[PDB]
Amino acid sequence: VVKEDNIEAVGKKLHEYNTQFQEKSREYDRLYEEYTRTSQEIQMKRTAIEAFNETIKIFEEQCQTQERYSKEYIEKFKREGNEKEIQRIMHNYDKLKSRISEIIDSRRRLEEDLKKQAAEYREIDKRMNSIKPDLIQLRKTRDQYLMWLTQKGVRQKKLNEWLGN
Amino acid sequence: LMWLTQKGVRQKKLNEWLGN
Amino acid sequence: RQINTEYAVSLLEQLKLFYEQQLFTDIVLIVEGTEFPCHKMVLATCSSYFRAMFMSGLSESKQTHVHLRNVDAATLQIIITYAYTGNLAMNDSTVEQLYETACFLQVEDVLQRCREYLIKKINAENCVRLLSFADLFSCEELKQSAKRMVEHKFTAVYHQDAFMQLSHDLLIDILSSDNLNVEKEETVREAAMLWLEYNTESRSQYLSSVLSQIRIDALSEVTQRAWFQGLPPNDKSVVVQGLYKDMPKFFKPRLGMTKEEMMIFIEASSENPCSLYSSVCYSPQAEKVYKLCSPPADLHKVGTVVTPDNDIYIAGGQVPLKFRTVNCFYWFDAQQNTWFPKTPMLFVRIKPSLVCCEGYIYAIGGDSVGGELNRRTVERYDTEKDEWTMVSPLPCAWQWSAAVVVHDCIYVMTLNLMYCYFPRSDSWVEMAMRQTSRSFASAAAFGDKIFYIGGLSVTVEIYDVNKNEWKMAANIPAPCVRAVVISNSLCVFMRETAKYVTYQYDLELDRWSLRQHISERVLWDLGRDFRCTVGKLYPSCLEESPWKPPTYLFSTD
Repeated sequence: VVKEDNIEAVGKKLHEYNTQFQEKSREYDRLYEEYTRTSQEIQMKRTAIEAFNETIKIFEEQCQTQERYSKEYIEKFKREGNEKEIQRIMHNYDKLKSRISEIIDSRRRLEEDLKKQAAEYREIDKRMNSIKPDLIQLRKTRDQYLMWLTQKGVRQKKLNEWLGN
Repeated sequence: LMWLTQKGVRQKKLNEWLGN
Repeated sequence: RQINTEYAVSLLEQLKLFYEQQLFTDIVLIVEGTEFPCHKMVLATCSSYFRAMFMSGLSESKQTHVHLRNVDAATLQIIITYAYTGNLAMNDSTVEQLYETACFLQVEDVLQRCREYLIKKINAENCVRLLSFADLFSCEELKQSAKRMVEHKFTAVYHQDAFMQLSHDLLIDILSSDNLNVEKEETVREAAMLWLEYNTESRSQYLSSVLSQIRIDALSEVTQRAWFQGLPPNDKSVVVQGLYKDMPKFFKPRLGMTKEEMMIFIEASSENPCSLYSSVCYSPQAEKVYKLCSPPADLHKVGTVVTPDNDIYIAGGQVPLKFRTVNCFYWFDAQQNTWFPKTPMLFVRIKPSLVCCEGYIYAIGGDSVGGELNRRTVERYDTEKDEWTMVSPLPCAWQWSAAVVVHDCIYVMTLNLMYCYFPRSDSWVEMAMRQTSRSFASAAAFGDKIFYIGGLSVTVEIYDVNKNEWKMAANIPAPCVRAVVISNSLCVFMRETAKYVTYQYDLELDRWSLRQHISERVLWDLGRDFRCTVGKLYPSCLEESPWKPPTYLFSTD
């Protein structure tokens, strides 16, 4: 307690330490809430990217099913000199390729969203890693002062009023 | 205290129980 | 100071008296042979059409006889009666012709009144006709409202004759909308097929535009059935609220492929003091709670009812004293998350037992005991007619009674007695009494058996509709219980004063099995007076607000 004994001045310090500690607990549980929301975010985004993956897989399955149709029932729809009948797989092919391209672009959008949210989460995750040693150090200093400065004529109600501001 | 007390007991009843 | 209202109404009533006796009649309107003497000033002040016709200074302002064509005599009389009074007789039989005459005459007041009346009169039987009317007359608000109504109940209205007589633009703007409430794309495909085959000689050229709007390569929820259901418990709902959003809107799963069965909690107490009577809906499948803007007038004490067609309604209740009791009836728009009011009830009620029977919603009791015959009154509402009809009242005055519906029959239970109502007979029949006298109990119809659970001490009492006998089953595994049927299985959402957990009951084995725990990660204290029900809602665009830190009680030590 910076070798002080005014008692009243020593108590004023206790109130400054009160502020420091309280501010930390608020930012501490705020960082915990941020950790939880980022956790559920990457879980929702991984259930979305694996859905994207399985949809791309089944779309490639449809793409090879088009090649299967090019030998199953294409014999009666290409040698008759007609183009409107074949649109059920031919006009359903070019737009499927465009769908593949645009869902690949969407997957790239989800990947850049993933990396940007990971960056904005790690830029504060390192703050958590650095604020916790300082937090526990401040709490240890508060506990050490609570074993000396508090027994110099302050009341528990006074401590509650100091920590409640 | 979170469970049984909130059924239909009185705080005064709790004081009489803890005062015996 | 300015225009005095005291002389204004006297001048208006004097003008009406002069018009009734035909004084100073300067113009004579001829409609299909019928003559109408009237004043040019009144028609100019009321209708801008007559104003422009008279202020042109041509022979129309000099000739006393003006022939108006394509105008109905009754509609013109209503316009002129309104022109000399201010009362508009708007009925559901002649509202469209009145609106047509008004738009032909450009009466801003009559136009706005008919527009708002048609907007508050969109049901599931005239939506398509009103949409075609608004498209023909270019009314953007009515057009949007009718389009939303069609998108809400497309699978129920695509069979009407008005749907096959729609224009090309209406079809291409309805089919292209992602708000189609359909469980499968085959329904929309068959709708397009029947539309194109209704009149082939005139629509043979539109087959390409028809096929270009129906999503064929979408494969919304079949691809999940191909690979597997392998995920965290029932995580297909996460794919619904994920893949749908990010989609080029050509292969988008329609809104009907997005509805999920969620436990609808209304009047659920909220941590936020301002809304101490909030309403949230926890999804058992998605394991997520979604915020609702349920209160339309910050009131409470309103009942809940979910029709088999998945429609939500609230009625009764009282607003804070600006606690005056009201009659407002609100229907929930599952797409816009906003309640639209309906025709108010005939008698004010507080938490009325609202149940759906044979397409009608019945208001049973739910009011303080006032008057012998004045209380115990039962009233039902007609959905398409937007009206309330009184029925045989309750035999005795009860309190905290529940109501269910089984096999199109109405059942209300009380302390120890039970009465069954038959709409075909409109009478009350006392049924098998219960061995226990209890209050505040919850009831839910499941199959051919009515479950009576509660008492304020929990006992599961099973009634048989086919046997008219009560048999005991078990006790609620525990008390604040909410018996609701979901996933085609009877369940009870119990709140252990608070802990939340849902149990599943076996009807054959007469045993209650633990179904799913509701961790305190979300779903905070919802109080005890909250009403609960089961309904399907779109989480896609309902609301997104967690409001609750899933972790607390720091363990760093």
